[PDB]
Amino acid sequence: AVSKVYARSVYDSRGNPTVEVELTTEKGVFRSIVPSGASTGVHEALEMRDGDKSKWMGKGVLHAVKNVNDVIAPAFVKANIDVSDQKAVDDFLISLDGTANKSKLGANAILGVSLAASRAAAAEKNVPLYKHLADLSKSKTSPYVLPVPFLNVLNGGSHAGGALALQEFMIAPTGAKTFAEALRIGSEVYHNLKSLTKKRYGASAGNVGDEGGVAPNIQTAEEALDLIVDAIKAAGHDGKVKIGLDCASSEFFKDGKYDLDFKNPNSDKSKWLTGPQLADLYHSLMKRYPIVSIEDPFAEDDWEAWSHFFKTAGIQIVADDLTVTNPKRIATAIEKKAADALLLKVNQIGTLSESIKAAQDSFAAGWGVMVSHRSGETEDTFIADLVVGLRTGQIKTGAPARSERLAKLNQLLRIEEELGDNAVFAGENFHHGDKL
Amino acid sequence: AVSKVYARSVYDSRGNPTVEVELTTEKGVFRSIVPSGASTGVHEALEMRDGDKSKWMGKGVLHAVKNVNDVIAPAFVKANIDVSDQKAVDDFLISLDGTANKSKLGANAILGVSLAASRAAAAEKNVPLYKHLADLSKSKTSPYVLPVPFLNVLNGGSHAGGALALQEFMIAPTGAKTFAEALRIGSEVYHNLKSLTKKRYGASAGNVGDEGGVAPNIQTAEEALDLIVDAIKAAGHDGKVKIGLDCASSEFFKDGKYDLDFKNPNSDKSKWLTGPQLADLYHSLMKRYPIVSIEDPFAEDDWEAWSHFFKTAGIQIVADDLTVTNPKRIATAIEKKAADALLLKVNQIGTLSESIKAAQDSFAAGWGVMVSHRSGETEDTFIADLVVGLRTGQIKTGAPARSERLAKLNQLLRIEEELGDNAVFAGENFHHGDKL
Ligand SMILES: [Zn+2]
Ligand SMILES: [Zn+2]
Repeated sequence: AVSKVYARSVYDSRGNPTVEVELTTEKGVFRSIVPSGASTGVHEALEMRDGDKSKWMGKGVLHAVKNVNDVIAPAFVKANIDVSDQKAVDDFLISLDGTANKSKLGANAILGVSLAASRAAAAEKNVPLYKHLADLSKSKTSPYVLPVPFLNVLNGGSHAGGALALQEFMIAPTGAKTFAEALRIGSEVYHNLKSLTKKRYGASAGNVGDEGGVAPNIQTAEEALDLIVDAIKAAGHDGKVKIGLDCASSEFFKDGKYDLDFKNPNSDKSKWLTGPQLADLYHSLMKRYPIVSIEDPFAEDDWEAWSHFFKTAGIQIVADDLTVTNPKRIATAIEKKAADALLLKVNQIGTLSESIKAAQDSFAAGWGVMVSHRSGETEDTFIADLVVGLRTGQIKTGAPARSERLAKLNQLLRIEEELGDNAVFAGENFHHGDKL
Repeated sequence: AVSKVYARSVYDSRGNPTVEVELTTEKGVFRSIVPSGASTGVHEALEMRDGDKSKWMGKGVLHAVKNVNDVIAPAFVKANIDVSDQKAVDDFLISLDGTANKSKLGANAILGVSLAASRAAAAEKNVPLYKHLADLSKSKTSPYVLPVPFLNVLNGGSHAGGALALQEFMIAPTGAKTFAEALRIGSEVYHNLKSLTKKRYGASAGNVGDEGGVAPNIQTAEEALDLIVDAIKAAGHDGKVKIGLDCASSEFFKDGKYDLDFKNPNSDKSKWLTGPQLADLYHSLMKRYPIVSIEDPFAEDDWEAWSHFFKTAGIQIVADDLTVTNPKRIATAIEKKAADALLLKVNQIGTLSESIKAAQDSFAAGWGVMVSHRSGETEDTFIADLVVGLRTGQIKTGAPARSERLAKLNQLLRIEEELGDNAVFAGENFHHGDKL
């Protein structure tokens, strides 16, 4: 049984505080580290920030730490809950909170305990975490599916100077035969990308953003896409590597229109595009480049632009700001046929049970699921076991640079090695990895 | 006893392959991950790289992995060595290699096994790794000393565009009272530094180098030092935070002279400085800024410039490229009075025993020891327990950004919490933390 629950403050990949939870059982101490999330959030679970400008720039998690230590811990020990019954753990946490967006205790305090329990349940059951996570989600286990990693290589929009409004350019080595191969291939494209970048834009152009990709001063989408196609080519992996985009269009949505030069800041309003004109630009890009996935193509409440686009897209369309891992939000997206893949961010909903529940509903509607990292990550490898337990066949966990990213990619290499012949690489079937 | 030894290839913070070793005993599986090192090296232990340009850009470690699996493992199991006898483990590894620079098996293959053993010895002894490492080095344990972190915030030289020839600017919160405080303070200076940088040099200026600091296009040392003094000021930590430099002067040493504008590339040769003129520029800097440590002020074989400088420096002088963690090199440095602190890079010598031996000799000569990270780090936290076991009172493990860096800083926070009153923060006595 659980004899102790403790929380301490530690730091995320950006140097901002985050919550670390330690759970003690008769089998040892189990720990989890929460990724940074939102402290203000409609439709999303809110993490709790101290807000004291005189400490950590107002990003402490001292309260959140107190909620775990002074509130949950005492209650949790007394409840004497079976960690194996994940739903029981989560229903307990939720009831303790009593808010819909975990704003009383904080999503950060709750998640930390929710993930540590699953670690402790695995230990107790004597199986690898991915296997316990597969038990919980009632996923097929013969074979297990290793996912295609969607590696961030280049960033624009709010994460770069230059005129480029699209936010993230990813490469996906769908052509590989094992996870180890896709990771090698992906790292070689990445390294060629850096060489080219430093050569065409300067030494500075070689530094990395929060997730590990470059941020040269780029003017257009073609410009960026051309750079990546050169890097794929230069690495000799043409045909084996596809492109993924994250438009994060909520960022340049203004007055019912889309401003492709939003950094302008004298943006010719005559050039803003309507949903349909935007869909024509994506169609163009899609014809010239090997794009297989497009995330957040339209704004988070622009329902009709999604539906319209969806009808003729023909590639995977990922909902991220549109669904913010919110089931009420997912059901609507499903009903409106706005997309066919969900970006899953466990800390956006706050509990393991609700995160598994959100993927199950997506799967039932024929949607694929892309498990995802946060901007402010940690050394914790939880999402690697989660992607395999869920059998989604696709993960977005950054570039092949910075260990908060590589920790997860390194964990996928171990799992693959351990499964032997009981594992298959999703490949070209990343979309529907669950039905493989 | 040791029943198994396995190695697998995994990735470092830069996306380049590295060796991971797993050691099995009756107490479980113990793992270590080696930082990337040198494959070509005079005076240093050489790690082994596959060199096959068609895979990982010729940086595979497949051979190194084979050396562990096919060569050491079989021999190691049969030798039936006590992991508690660290010297016995290391003498065994070394004898198996039979070269002076571990060029037959590779420093990367050997270190991986050398560090995993110490993990397994701790387990067996039932103590925290730092405590086992203190037992091995015959270090004082009452109290334990937590170190002042020398955080990289800004880089120049070969790591940046601009004319600035000095390579690394560090902040050291010697004024803090606990490790947790120094880390908070340090992160707040860092974050202010980023805000200022992005404001004065542009959004791009905000991206990070391999270690987590910024790399704006800076022209002079005063320029950079002025920026940091503003960030300290803006964070409100004036007086509590000091500056550390890493000149990496081997990089602009040419024709017996120092070229401060080596990126020139029309460097006015009339402006190159002799050792003594260079010492006058450092003296200047030292008078205007709160500099408490200077690493590699003169070139790696410029013996007389070191001695001369040393005589009137009055602050800590760190040997890094001068000693390359080589004891023959350290003895000479000691005898010539070229410096009074050693940068310790375990993978530069290849074994735990030799790394402890190199620190012990430094200490005996009255030198301080700065435990250090590599450019290509991992999620492994070994150097955090090492810095505490050695009682050095100072560590250089990057900026408070990128988890290959924060993993170590996060590990120091846990150790501090666990020691309670049995721990002291080195503070202003970082230099001689060992004699505290
Ligand atoms: Zn997104
Ligand atoms: Zn150095």
